[PDB]
Amino acid sequence: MQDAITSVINSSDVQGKYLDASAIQKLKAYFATGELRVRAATTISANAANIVKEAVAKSLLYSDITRPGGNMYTTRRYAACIRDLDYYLRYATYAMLAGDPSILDERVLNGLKETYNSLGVPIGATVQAIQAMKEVTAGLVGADAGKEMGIYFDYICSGLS
Amino acid sequence: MQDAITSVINSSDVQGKYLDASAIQKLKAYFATGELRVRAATTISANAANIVKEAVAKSLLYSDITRPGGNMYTTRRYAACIRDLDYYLRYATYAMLAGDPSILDERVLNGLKETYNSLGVPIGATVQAIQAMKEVTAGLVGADAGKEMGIYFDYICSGLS
Amino acid sequence: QDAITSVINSSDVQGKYLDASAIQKLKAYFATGELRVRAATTISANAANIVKEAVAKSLLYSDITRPGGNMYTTRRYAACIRDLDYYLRYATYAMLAGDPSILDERVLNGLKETYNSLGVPIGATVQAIQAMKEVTAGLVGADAGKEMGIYFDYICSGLS
Amino acid sequence: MQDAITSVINSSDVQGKYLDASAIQKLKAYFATGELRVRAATTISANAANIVKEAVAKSLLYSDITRPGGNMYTTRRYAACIRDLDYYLRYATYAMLAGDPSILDERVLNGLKETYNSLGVPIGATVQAIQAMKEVTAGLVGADAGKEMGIYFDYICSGLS
Amino acid sequence: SIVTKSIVNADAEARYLSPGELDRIKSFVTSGERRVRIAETMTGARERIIKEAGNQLFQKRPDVVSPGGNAYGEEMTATCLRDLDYYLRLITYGIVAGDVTPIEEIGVVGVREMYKSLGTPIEAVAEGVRAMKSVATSLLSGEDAAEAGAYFDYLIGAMS
Amino acid sequence: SIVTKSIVNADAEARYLSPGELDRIKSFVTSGERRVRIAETMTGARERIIKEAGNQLFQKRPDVVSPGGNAYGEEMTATCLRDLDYYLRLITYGIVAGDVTPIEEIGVVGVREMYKSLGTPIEAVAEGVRAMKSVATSLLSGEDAAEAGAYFDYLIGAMS
Amino acid sequence: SIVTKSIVNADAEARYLSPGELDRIKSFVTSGERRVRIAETMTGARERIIKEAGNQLFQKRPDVVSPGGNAYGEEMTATCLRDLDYYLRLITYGIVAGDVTPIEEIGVVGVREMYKSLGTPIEAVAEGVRAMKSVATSLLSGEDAAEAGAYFDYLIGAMS
Amino acid sequence: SIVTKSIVNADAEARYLSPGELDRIKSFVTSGERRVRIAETMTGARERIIKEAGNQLFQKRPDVVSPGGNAYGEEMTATCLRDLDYYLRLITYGIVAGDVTPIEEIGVVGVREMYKSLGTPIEAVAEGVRAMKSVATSLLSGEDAAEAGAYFDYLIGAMS
Amino acid sequence: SIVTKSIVNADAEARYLSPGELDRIKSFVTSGERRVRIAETMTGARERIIKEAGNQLFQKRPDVVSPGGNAYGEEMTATCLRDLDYYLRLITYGIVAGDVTPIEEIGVVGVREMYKSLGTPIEAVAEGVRAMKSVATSLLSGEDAAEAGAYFDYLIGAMS
Amino acid sequence: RSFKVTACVPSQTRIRTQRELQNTYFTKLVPYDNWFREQQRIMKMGGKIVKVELATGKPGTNTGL
Amino acid sequence: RSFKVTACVPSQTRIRTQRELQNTYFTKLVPYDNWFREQQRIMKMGGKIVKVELATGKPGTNTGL
Ligand SMILES: *[C@H](C)[C@H]1/C(=C/c2[nH]c(/C=C3N=C(/C=C4\NC(=O)C(CC)=C4C)C(C)=C\3CCC(=O)O)c(CCC(=O)O)c2C)NC(=O)[C@@H]1C
Ligand SMILES: CCC1=C(C)/C(=C/C2=NC(=C\c3[nH]c(/C=C4\NC(=O)[C@H](C)[C@H]4CC)c(C)c3CCC(=O)O)/C(CCC(=O)O)=C2C)NC1=O
Ligand SMILES: CCC1=C(C)/C(=C/C2=NC(=C\c3[nH]c(/C=C4\NC(=O)[C@H](C)[C@H]4CC)c(C)c3CCC(=O)O)/C(CCC(=O)O)=C2C)NC1=O
Ligand SMILES: CCC1=C(C)/C(=C/C2=NC(=C\c3[nH]c(/C=C4\NC(=O)[C@H](C)[C@H]4CC)c(C)c3CCC(=O)O)/C(CCC(=O)O)=C2C)NC1=O
Ligand SMILES: CCC1=C(C)/C(=C/C2=NC(=C\c3[nH]c(/C=C4\NC(=O)[C@H](C)[C@H]4CC)c(C)c3CCC(=O)O)/C(CCC(=O)O)=C2C)NC1=O
Ligand SMILES: CCC1=C(C)/C(=C/C2=NC(=C\c3[nH]c(/C=C4\NC(=O)[C@H](C)[C@H]4CC)c(C)c3CCC(=O)O)/C(CCC(=O)O)=C2C)NC1=O
Ligand SMILES: CCC1=C(C)/C(=C/C2=NC(=C\c3[nH]c(/C=C4\NC(=O)[C@H](C)[C@H]4CC)c(C)c3CCC(=O)O)/C(CCC(=O)O)=C2C)NC1=O
Ligand SMILES: CCC1=C(C)/C(=C/C2=NC(=C\c3[nH]c(/C=C4\NC(=O)[C@H](C)[C@H]4CC)c(C)c3CCC(=O)O)/C(CCC(=O)O)=C2C)NC1=O
Ligand SMILES: CCC1=C(C)/C(=C/C2=NC(=C\c3[nH]c(/C=C4\NC(=O)[C@H](C)[C@H]4CC)c(C)c3CCC(=O)O)/C(CCC(=O)O)=C2C)NC1=O
Repeated sequence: MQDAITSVINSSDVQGKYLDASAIQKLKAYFATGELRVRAATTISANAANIVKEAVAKSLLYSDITRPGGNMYTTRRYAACIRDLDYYLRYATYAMLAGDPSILDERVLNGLKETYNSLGVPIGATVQAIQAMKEVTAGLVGADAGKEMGIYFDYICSGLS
Repeated sequence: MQDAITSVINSSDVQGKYLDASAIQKLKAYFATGELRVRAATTISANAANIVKEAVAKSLLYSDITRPGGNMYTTRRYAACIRDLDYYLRYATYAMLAGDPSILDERVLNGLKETYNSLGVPIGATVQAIQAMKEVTAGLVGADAGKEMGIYFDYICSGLS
Repeated sequence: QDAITSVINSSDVQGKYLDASAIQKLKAYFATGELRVRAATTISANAANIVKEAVAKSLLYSDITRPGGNMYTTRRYAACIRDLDYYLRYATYAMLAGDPSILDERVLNGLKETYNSLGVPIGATVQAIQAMKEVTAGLVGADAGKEMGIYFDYICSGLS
Repeated sequence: MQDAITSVINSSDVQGKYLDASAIQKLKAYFATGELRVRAATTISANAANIVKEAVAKSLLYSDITRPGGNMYTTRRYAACIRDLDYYLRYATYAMLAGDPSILDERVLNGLKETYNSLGVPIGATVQAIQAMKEVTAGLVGADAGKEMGIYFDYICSGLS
Repeated sequence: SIVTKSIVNADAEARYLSPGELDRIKSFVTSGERRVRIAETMTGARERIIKEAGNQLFQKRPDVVSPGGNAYGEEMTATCLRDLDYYLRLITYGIVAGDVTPIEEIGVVGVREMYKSLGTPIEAVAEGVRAMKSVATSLLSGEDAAEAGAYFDYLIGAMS
Repeated sequence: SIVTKSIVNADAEARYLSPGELDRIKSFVTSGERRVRIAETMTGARERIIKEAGNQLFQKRPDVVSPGGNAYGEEMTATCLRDLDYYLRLITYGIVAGDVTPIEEIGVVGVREMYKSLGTPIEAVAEGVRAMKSVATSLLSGEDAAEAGAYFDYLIGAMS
Repeated sequence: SIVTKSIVNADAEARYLSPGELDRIKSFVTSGERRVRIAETMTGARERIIKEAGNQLFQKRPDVVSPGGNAYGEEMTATCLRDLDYYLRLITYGIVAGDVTPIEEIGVVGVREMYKSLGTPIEAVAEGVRAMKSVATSLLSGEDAAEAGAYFDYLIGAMS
Repeated sequence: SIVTKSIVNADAEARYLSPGELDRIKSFVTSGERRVRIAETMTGARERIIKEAGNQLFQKRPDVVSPGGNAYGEEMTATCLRDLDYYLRLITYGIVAGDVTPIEEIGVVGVREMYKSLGTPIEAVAEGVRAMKSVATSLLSGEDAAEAGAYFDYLIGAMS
Repeated sequence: SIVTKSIVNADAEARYLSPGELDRIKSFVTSGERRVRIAETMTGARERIIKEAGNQLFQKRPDVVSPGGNAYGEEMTATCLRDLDYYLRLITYGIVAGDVTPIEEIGVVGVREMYKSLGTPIEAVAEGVRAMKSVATSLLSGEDAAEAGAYFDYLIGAMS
Repeated sequence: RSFKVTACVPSQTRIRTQRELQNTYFTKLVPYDNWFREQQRIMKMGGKIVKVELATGKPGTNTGL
Repeated sequence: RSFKVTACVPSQTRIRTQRELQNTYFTKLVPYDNWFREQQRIMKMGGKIVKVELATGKPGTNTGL
């Protein structure tokens, strides 16, 4: 829930003492990268429906999971399956604006280990659906900002499966 | 919830090929014995206040628990050991009239096993009370409808074990 | 379960009536009952001056409780000493009832497994309790601290 | 030093009546668990050495307790610390055959809380020694055979906390 | 119990005990010896009040032991006077608890369905405890007819 | 099935099946052979009932077949054959069940977010359904045009 | 009054007054003239009480009269004794009532905010009521001063 | 049972159980069904066994019901047949336990001075259980009266 | 910080955050290099501010300096002097954070129940940080003092 | 921060025709500040709680909520 | 480094006519190595360890005997 800003503040009070110059350089390393990661937030807030549309149209719109059987046959099990995708994309903007991967641990990645297992939901489609989703954002926000969001985006892959 | 009409609808629908001569035969498997199954329900509806006292009279009217010093001795929890017999009867005749154990999974047996531990309640006496209820429910419904109800009560006590 | 009512309830689990192996247990409550309301009036008056002196020497000035550790920040101190009212309030609710079964489940339902998930030091809250036990016993008397001897110790023995 | 046959004798002997007919069924419940615990206890007593070694390898051999400065740095503390763990499960195999945790009550809960804070060993790490124990037995002896082992396992640490 | 009626009301408002409530407990403790000995002569006269109560029942309400009643045959009336013994089993700690609420747990909260589910008329067992009313208080002292007869009004009014 | 939501409407009131409802579940079974043959005709003539009716969509709404559209080309109006076949499938499942719960389980509640993610206006699809209703009843009899079209009017109202 | 809160406890459960509460009314009333002469000693020696309580108020906490505090100066210390006058008038009502609800309706349910919005610390006020406790119980025989001490100690517990 | 004796003969050597002792304790629990059927005939006819085996004490030893004897008096014989009832309780705990150890935890040690203090002859109650041996094996069959006759002759080793 | 204050505001209305927020976060990072300059001015002043202002509250309030106050003693004057070191080291996290979400949860949330348990005047520390505010504006260059001095003004207005 | 509570509680005063299995057994997510009140509400009906491990995690932290 | 304990053990083995009263409520100094055997001797004697005092312990000091 804490960012990279109050990461060093929380480590300052576990150690108790005031933050020193090495802790100052950890905080001001955000400030060299702060004005560029907000530039990613400008163009990712616009076309947020566009990123989750064609990522379905890459490999999930004519598929066996979309044909009888599967888990996107009916429109209601569709209506969560696309609803999870922008929820990953919104919280990826929440992660990449704060520097910390700890925001989406308790808000997204809390129950996703067993709720996808208990409902009979393929994660291996959704892991396939996000690595194509990861590559199209770095083309749209630029490669200077698309790299740093990807390690918060590949943080989702470590908690998913 | 899955009716046996909707289950044989569902088994063609997960394949997505249309209803064949085998798939319409399952409806004719339901509609040929449909008439007695409806007429079984009006016997069990008018007698459900009557039949619930002979189930404990065959099993738990005088016993080692229902005396002072055991469970089913408050008259408050004696209401519960009649109302749960009303619960098991009213949901079996739904499961009779639909022809499924799936409504029994959803409503009566979704969490029923775990709650009977921490309430400190005898499970095995309630196993015998439904098993005593078979011979009183088959005397009035006839012999033919008495055996098709027997597999639905047997899903409960196997599910309660 | 309000110790008049528990030996009523134990009679019905026995099934038989109120026997004179248990009638004198009612007279055991009625003997100490005249001091029992009188011991309640002191501890209700001396309610929150105790928890100043309770933690005060018990652990209040312990450095390990100001630097970095569970009970050290502003919000978690006053959340913790909130329960020191409720530990003390239910200590009275035990001894007004004369009974440990109103105490075994309200304050004491799942608090062993709550406080491990919070990261509470278990024995430090025991060490807060063991000689805040005496400071309410000092005002009410050691004759009245004996019934406070059993019921105040019932929490931490149930917490450990 | 009591057993479930002796427990139902002595608890009836506070009332001092004869054998209660519902309480006779608890011995039949003790008979139903009887012939599986003897197959359970031979599995533990064979593999008693490595199951101490497995339970400490899960959460104790690489943590801050045996990282130096704590009490588990010196070996004569540490070999005694293994020795305080071998008497835990050796008294736990007695608990299945007794069928009551009174064997833990008169022996392992006699002065163990007051001696552990006397030396100042960590209580929660001792809980961490036995919550790691409570899975590695049940993985090896059977799921039903590990079911009645955990009810004596939490009786240790709740008597220790 | 009367202590239960105070310390769940003070538990709800997160407060201590008011001394107006505390003197209700103090007056309960002094009136315990006057209250317990009413139950001691109720336990001595256990096999006395029940005998004429059926004779007060069956001479006014003879339909149960007539052919066409639920208490037909000598096996059923022997359980029926046993069930009226259960209500006298309930009453003799109502004059120990001081008020209704253990009768409210074990007597009245399932009685409108169970006697209906067991085929008996609910008014007849409501008659059987009010026919017991005249032959219980007259079997004890004249001042305590209001005390022991107080909890008989709950047993009348809940069934009827 | 007409059973399973008459179950649900009797479950929430905590009641058995009423005899007024029990004729409705009786008359469904004796008329179950009348609906399976009219669902055979939709099973048999499923190819003709989509192919000309798709041109009734494009005659009345030619915005979809325009370039720059959602469903443009030989391969994307192919997907309208790969989408409207399911609605022609599910109406047959609405007929043989007796009501609209196979419609309600598959293709109703998520279509506001389905076709938004697809980018297709739903009322463009829905006027293809209402034109399909006008050509489905060309195959049906004068009796069966109402009841087989009664499950059509739920689908037109679900899109709009 | 005890007849206030024994009504609203019976009004909370839509019930008549139980006869376990009617003897609490009657024994309050016939002992009610005992409470009059207890309260007559309070108003008969109110100048005596207010003189030798405020002196030890400035002995256990002698810094309230120091500058930088509220009660420094002749007018500003006079608002303390003006507020000390406003307390024992309510405990004069509290003795006569039998319940502490005149003190609840007048002088406790906003003191937790209205003094820190005025500048007087409650821990100095709670000493000032218990300084009166040593002298008001001393001005009466200890049988009648035990229940007289059982009212203003609730206010100290409602300050602490 | 022997499970107690298996552990204390293993905890004294600080070891786990032998496989020969493991087969010993799992053979007891299968015989634990068989002793339950023994005790049901004892607890079924517990009213039968004492009331003429105590007469055989009076036929063999008429000293104790002669004046000068201790058990003489109808209030003393009623406690005497209560006393002979108590060992039959201990036997029925020891059939189902299978050893002498519930008798070796309740009623065996003080009997040389239990009856010295009461002044009753110790050889008389030794012959009461010897009559109570021969009565209770007569209510059993041949093979199963030997296991229940094992603990009948244990008690006369204590008394004589 | 101003990220996490806004991120929880965007999540509560479940949307991508405003462009009104985009000028907030851009101006914070581009003015952060002078924001870290304000924190290092407090490094070398961390004994200079607290030595004057604790004595300045002792002359603004000489209630405390007498025996009977709350800082009175070499561990007691070191109590408030250290807590003033904490509140300086508290809000210097919140200068570079730029908003109140680090200061409010670990400084402000449980205060009023703590200080009444600790016996400290809340009005003392309210004007004590007012003494801390006035010297903080002097050593900084006016406007950067004015953006950092409001977090002092948050801390003044949120105790009382 | 939030907890994952599960608990069992009956009702005493009435007998209900509706099923109430979700009312007699819970597995709820409750936040940190409601839990000081939500735990006490099960005490008034006297229901037992069992497993109360937190799902949001990070215990013993100071800032960041 | 050693311990100091007090304990209570009854003996339900034989009736003892003489004084057994230092035998039942002894407090004792015990050394460090003996105590794990000595508590084990108390435990199968049926004793009750009521208090283990500290003062000759200096606990946690892993060296210096
Ligand atoms: C007799 C005055 C009335 C009457 C009695 C009657 N009762 C039964 C059987 C039962 N009655 C009860 C009711 C209670 N049991 C209790 O323990 C309590 C107090 C907590 C009550 C209120 C129960 C549980 C039974 C079942 C057997 C049992 O006691 O456990 C019968 C027999 C009916 C039968 O079918 O066997 C009779 C005749 N009936 C009347 O007509 C009188 C009004
Ligand atoms: C942000 C907070 C949040 C999270 C983490 C969340 C997860 C979540 N995903 C769910 C379902 C789902 N999730 C998927 C997932 C996918 N489809 C696939 O085929 C792939 C394997 C993958 C992505 C392409 C599907 C198909 C369902 C529907 C399961 C069902 O309803 O049967 C459900 C069940 C209820 C529902 O239908 O929505 C939850 C709670 N919901 C939330 O509100
Ligand atoms: C519709 C599916 C369904 C069922 C059946 C159900 C039962 C149910 N049984 C309960 C209690 C109970 N259940 C029993 C059960 C029995 N008595 C015995 O002795 C036997 C072991 C068994 C035979 C019936 C008893 C005695 C109680 C009261 C226990 C108590 O409150 O302490 C309770 C809690 C209190 C109450 O509401 O009555 C529920 C919710 N809930 C459901 O949602
Ligand atoms: C009525 C029976 C009963 C009680 C008493 C009870 C107490 C209780 N103690 C709590 C926390 C706490 N408890 C402590 C414990 C302590 N603090 C100290 O100074 C001592 C050393 C030690 C014991 C008093 C601490 C430090 C917290 C706050 C930790 C946290 O925020 O998780 C909380 C959670 C508050 C929160 O979420 O922050 C509850 C509900 N619950 C109950 O049901
Ligand atoms: C009945 C429940 C249900 C729905 C709603 C459904 C939709 C659905 N439409 C798809 C494609 C599509 N569906 C359409 C359909 C349309 N656009 C038009 O021009 C027409 C107006 C309209 C239908 C006639 C189009 C154009 C695509 C391809 C989109 C693309 O390639 O970007 C796909 C991926 C292909 C596949 O089926 O494997 C699915 C799952 N599937 C279902 O099982
Ligand atoms: C019965 C209901 C009732 C309450 C609660 C009440 C409180 C009360 N206390 C006041 C003042 C005061 N209260 C005190 C308090 C104290 N003096 C001390 O030295 C001690 C520390 C402490 C009490 C033991 C002081 C010093 C003032 C004068 C404050 C000032 O003038 O600024 C005032 C404003 C002046 C006035 O009395 O008109 C009110 C209203 N008045 C009421 O009628
Ligand atoms: C199961 C373990 C156990 C034993 C052994 C036991 C013995 C026992 N025997 C007693 C009395 C007695 N026992 C006798 C015995 C006899 N009178 C005769 O004439 C015969 C020789 C002989 C046997 C019939 C007598 C006379 C008394 C009353 C003492 C007296 O009035 O002298 C009493 C005192 C009455 C009481 O409070 O119960 C006890 C406790 N209690 C136990 O819990
Ligand atoms: C930032 C949140 C925070 C607070 C509040 C805090 C308080 C705190 N106050 C303490 C002592 C103290 N602090 C005071 C404070 C005061 N008395 C006065 O004279 C002044 C008017 C007033 C403060 C300005 C007092 C009186 C004590 C001793 C406790 C007592 O005996 O009342 C101690 C014990 C000594 C130690 O640290 O080991 C702590 C931890 N620590 C914290 O981390
Ligand atoms: C048969 C019943 C019984 C047991 C088990 C028992 C144990 C026991 N464990 C002890 C110490 C100890 N216990 C530990 C404990 C641990 N080390 C760890 O890694 C974990 C945190 C924990 C795992 C169990 C350590 C390190 C010592 C030695 C500490 C010391 O020397 O005081 C001691 C003090 C003397 C000694 O060192 O042996 C006793 C008497 N006493 C008994 O009567």
